[PDB]
Amino acid sequence: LKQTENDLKDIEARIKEKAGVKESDTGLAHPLQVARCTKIIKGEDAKYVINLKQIAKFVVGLGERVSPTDIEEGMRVGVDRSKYNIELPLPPRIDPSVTMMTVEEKPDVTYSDVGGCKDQIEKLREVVELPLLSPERFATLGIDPPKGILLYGPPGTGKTLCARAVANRTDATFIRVIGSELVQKYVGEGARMVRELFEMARTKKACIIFFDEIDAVGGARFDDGAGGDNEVQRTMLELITQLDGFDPRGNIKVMFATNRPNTLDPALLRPGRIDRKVEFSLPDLEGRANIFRIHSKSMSVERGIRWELISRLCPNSTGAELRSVCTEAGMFAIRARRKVATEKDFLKAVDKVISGYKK
Amino acid sequence: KDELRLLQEPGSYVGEVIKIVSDKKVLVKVQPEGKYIVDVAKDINVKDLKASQRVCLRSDSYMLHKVLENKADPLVSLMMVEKVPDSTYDMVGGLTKQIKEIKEVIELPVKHPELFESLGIAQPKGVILYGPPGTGKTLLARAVAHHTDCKFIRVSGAELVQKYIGEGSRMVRELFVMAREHAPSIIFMDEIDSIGSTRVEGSGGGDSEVQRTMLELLNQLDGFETSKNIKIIMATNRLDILDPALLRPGRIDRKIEFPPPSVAARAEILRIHSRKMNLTRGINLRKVAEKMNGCSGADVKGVCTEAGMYALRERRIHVTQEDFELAVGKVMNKNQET
Amino acid sequence: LVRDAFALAKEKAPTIIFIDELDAIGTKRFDSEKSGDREVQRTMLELLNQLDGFSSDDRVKVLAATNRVDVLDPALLRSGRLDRKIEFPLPSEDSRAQILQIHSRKMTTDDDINWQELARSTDEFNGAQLKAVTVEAGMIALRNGQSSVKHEDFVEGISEVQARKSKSVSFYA
Amino acid sequence: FVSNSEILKPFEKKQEEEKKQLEEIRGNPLSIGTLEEIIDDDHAIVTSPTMPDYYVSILSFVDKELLEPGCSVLLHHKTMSIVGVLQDDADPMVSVMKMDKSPTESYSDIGGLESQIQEIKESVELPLTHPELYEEMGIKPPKGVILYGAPGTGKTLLAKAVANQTSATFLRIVGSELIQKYLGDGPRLCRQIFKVAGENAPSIVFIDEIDAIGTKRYDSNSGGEREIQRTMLELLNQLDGFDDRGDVKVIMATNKIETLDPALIRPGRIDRKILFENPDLSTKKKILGIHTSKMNLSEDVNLETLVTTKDDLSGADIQAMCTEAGLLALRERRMQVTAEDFKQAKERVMKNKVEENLEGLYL
Amino acid sequence: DVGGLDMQKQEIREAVELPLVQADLYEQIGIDPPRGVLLYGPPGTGKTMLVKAVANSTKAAFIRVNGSEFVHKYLGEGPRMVRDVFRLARENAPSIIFIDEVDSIATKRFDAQTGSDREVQRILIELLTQMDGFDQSTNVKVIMATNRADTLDPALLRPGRLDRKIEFPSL
Amino acid sequence: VGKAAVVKTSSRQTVFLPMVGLVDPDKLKPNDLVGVNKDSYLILDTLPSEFDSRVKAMEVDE
Repeated sequence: LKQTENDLKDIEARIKEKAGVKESDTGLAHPLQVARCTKIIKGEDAKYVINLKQIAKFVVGLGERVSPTDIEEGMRVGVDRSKYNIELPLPPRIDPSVTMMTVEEKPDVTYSDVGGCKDQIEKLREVVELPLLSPERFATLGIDPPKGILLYGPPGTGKTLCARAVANRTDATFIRVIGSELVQKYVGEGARMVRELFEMARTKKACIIFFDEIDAVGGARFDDGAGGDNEVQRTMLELITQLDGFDPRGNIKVMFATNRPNTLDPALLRPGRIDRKVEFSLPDLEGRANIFRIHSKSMSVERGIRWELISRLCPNSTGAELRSVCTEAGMFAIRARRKVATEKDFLKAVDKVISGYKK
Repeated sequence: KDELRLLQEPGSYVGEVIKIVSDKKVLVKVQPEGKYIVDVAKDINVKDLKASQRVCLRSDSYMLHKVLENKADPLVSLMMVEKVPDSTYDMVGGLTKQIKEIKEVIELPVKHPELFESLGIAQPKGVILYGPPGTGKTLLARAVAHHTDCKFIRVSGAELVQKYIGEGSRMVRELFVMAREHAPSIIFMDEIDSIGSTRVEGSGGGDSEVQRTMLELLNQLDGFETSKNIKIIMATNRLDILDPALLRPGRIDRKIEFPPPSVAARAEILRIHSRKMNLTRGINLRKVAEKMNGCSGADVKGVCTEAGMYALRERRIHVTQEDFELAVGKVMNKNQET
Repeated sequence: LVRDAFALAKEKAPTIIFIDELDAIGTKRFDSEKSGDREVQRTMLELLNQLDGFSSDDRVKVLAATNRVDVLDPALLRSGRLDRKIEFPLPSEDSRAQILQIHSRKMTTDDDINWQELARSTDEFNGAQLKAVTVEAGMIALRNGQSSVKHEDFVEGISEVQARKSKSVSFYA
Repeated sequence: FVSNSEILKPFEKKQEEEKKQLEEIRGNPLSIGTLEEIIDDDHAIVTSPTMPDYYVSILSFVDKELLEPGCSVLLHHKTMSIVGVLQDDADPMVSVMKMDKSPTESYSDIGGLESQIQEIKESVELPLTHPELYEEMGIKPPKGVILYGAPGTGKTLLAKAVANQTSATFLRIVGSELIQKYLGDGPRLCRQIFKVAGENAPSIVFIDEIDAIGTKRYDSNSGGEREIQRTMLELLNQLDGFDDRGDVKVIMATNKIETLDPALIRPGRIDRKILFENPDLSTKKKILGIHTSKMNLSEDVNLETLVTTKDDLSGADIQAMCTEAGLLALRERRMQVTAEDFKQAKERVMKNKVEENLEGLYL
Repeated sequence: DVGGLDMQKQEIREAVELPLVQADLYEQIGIDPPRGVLLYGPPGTGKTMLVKAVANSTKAAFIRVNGSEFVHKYLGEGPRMVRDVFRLARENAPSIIFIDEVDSIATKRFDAQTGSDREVQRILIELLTQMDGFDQSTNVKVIMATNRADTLDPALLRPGRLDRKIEFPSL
Repeated sequence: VGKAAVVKTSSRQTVFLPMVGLVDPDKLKPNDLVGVNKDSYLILDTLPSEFDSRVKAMEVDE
């Protein structure tokens, strides 16, 4: 097998390199990330001659032609940054972005770090849980749920597991899209990724489209709003033309996550699209107690401890600061050389968070 | 015959060897382009190419051409390494403690590194200059490299700090890579000098940014490079904008303070100029030192310049004692103001 | 776009041109930065040529709307250009009663609602913010257990019923 | 030479009529590029550092499973076809990457820090050497470590001492180089850190001297940057996504954590906070014993004499005192430092060589 | 062309004409020629028209480098351009560099400005390097005219390099 | 100067060429499509309006 594939360059690759390179490079020129043509004269109809490079840009006039399969020669055909006329039917949509997309239908997450967040659930009960369960109730109310729902709170807390808890009661599909990964070297990845989200939301009713880290995208940015390239500038079009105009409000819903509302486009913050603003508070004495008892099932502890007094000494804390109390509880047991964490280990773990941080 | 050969050459650039391939190729990094695999020349050994090896590549066929000597030569703005410049301890000297502290802090560890190694102790790689304004230690830095037969390296923070992204880093890493092979040398940094010779009194906004990308790469010489015989000459009268933690070893080791220009110290300073200057007979150089108080090195060269002005009005190549009494009277009122 | 908006003015018999957020290209402040990005400056330069194209033609109009006005341009102040300052402040108490009346007609209600009585609970709302109030007012019907939205559902929804300082401090704490 | 001649040499002798000639079919004019998309049609996308994006074909060398998008592969000059695959180290992964094997510093050379040695061991060395302590408790050991103090003492010695006992390569990453002030370079350099240390987990990640990414301020000016907001927020996903038994750790050093993003912090991921402590009496004694071993001491020099009057200088500053004592010995031309040199050295080191003076009157 | 300059007319020749022509006389004395001269007083009186008229007598290149010049938002080119001017001035001996309103350069940083202007302290690095950094030799005439200064001590003052301090008579 | 036109293509290359009778001074204007050469960048003839760079996300309602 080793010596068999060595001589294929002189036999099989001679035809492969001719049809895969010489034909593509003919005249200074199947996933297509690039296309180029130099001085091609073809009699308006299948003219093409489009240079994807920012240098020496071309246009196509003289009528309109639709050829989604093969425009002119096949081979190298592309759109990339600037969309010119009749080149729309064949966009270069290929990209290994599958690692970015995370789709979970009917998540099983109920309460882990979100114990005590039922106050925020009631905020999402009317405008999210209600339409995804009985959308026909809004017919007699006369109004309909708003398009989007805005999330607010501490950075990196409450925007992950709290969104999946609502989808459990409604048996919806939770799709998390990271906004920082929407920005790549390919111009238009943010707008193209949003296009496929509404396409999958029309097939299956009652789906949740979630956008993680919208500050990296927003409605505008430097390279798009202030720049010449179009990525986020074309992303806002998919949140307006598709969601508002074509898509009904009951079946398709949109939710974002951001640290500050001012980091977004004021055009999106206006009513008609983004209305509900959900602020993430911190769990109370009852909420912080239900989180510690769940983590105590996977961690060896003493059967005679009390999780109510553990959450009582600790003030209001985020979802991470509460998990730190259980993880640090095993560190103090190492000094005492014990297999389980006694009540005194949790008391020292709370003082480590109070004194070590003081926030 | 050499005309047709040289004039028809398309030209060749310089690149660094990354890795060697058993297929008789090599990967050479290109600055305007990037890493590109080329073919090893028939007269060049593929195994002799090491990492970061300086070689010459032809721009026509984009392959390997020749092999140069290994050294660090990035973009040079006031970074050029010189050898034994023109300076002497006689012109910038005149103080006993000033020169004596240099011998212990500089001359001993640089020339004889085995002195501190035999006792199992580290040797100072840095010094902080002190004293009132008007020292003259700037030209003294060139005397340190001239008499010790070392290489003089002047670091000017103005040329190494630019608005472009990465200039506060790359320009500092140029000194870091250069100091590896050129380690037997002497480095002198600017923009921090408060001592009064060349004094910018630091920078509030200039040292508030590049301070993070500079001091961290200087300490890596002992921690990472582990290179000796590297002398860092720094001068400041106060520590304010810089790192307060610079007092740790590896950066600030010894501190040489400029003694006050007393009568005994300035007596030999007047003997310095009198060798080059033309003087008459009956002149007391010790009495002139007693006529002033706290005369700096800048005022000594100033009063000698004033003394030469009265000699031009007399059309005499020698400066008479009467001209000194008129020159001392002017420098005292000039130094009193401000 | 200055010529593009004028290109559609040729064939179409009338025309009205609008500009959203004029302060972007209309306010130079103390900076010349219009020279830095020439799309902003040359946009204002093409307006002076297009506004002087048809002097007597009433079928070519150019308008602009923004938040505030900082930099004044007497060259732009004249007949045939933007001159008279028309301020659009926050609507008054009775001004929002007619806006909420139209929003109630677009939805399905009991038609027992008096728009004059609900205008007393509104403080500093524009035409767009009143649309969000009607959405939050219908959510009160779910808390009151009603199929439709009656007049009593608005009174509880128009006051605050969102965020603010809520119930944390009430009566005497 | 003797064994390989009778074993490995005859193996290639029978294949000399094939393996020798068939390897020359590739040629000497070959290039390098980066993969993009791989399919089963023997065609892919390759990009050289000059950005000549092309759609080429794939010669038969290894299966498509061994071709990873984003890794350097062996290409051709003219046709730009894929003739094989190469190592991914040619990728500009991290701007500053230095792998230091066998660090010199250890726990015995850092002085009286043993109070902090057993504490730092639990968060780094303990899960590497004995993960069963955290496994029997069903908890994950903290990956991150926060450092304080000054460089050369608490920000240096503590970093190189833990890598010695763990038998792991010291990997230093400059914190100020993590921000290129460009969109897309922030998350790229962060993901490549865990990639080089994530195969066999040979080394441990170390980061020191952060004056930049630690503080984003509110704006791209006044010391902060806009790319820091996206870099720190995305780096959190790499901390949760990275999972191991503790063979690889992340140790970062910063002066103040108040400017850090509470998202990237995420308590319970970082349980380790090292505060700078003043050296005790046993700290200076351990530093002297190293240098005084090779330096002959007189009869009037003892262990309790040098530690009698001290400001509790750190382990590095005590080393500077021994060097000054030897400097005075060179003035008298002798290799044995006497007791008269230490009296003049302690006055120069703590006053002349280090300016403190201990300003009083409640200050 | 202006009367009442007789006091300066003797001070101008020795600090300008002598070091660029007759400097060999200073070699007989044993001192290096003066590398410049300090001026005090507002511009317009024996400063603008006077100094520009002296360059015609000495046949030297008159270059205007002021305190409000080379002012731009790119960090580092300000001192870099200073490096290029004095480097060329070392090859050509007949050159004169006049500085008007040096107090703009002599100003130091009393506050941290963050963004905007950080360049206050950078322009002194290359100016002092070509003067206080090197030895005493005159390949060019650097004339620093001080407009208004009180507490500013850039070290440009004192007879370290420049020789005469000329103050415009107020009477 | 008067009989010659100054054109700047999308390639960041400005070419100075004398005007030809095939093109008219009113037909050559900025923000317009003027067909030129790919190699020599020489003005040939103007093109009709097709792609004007309409600046999308722009509401057009008659």
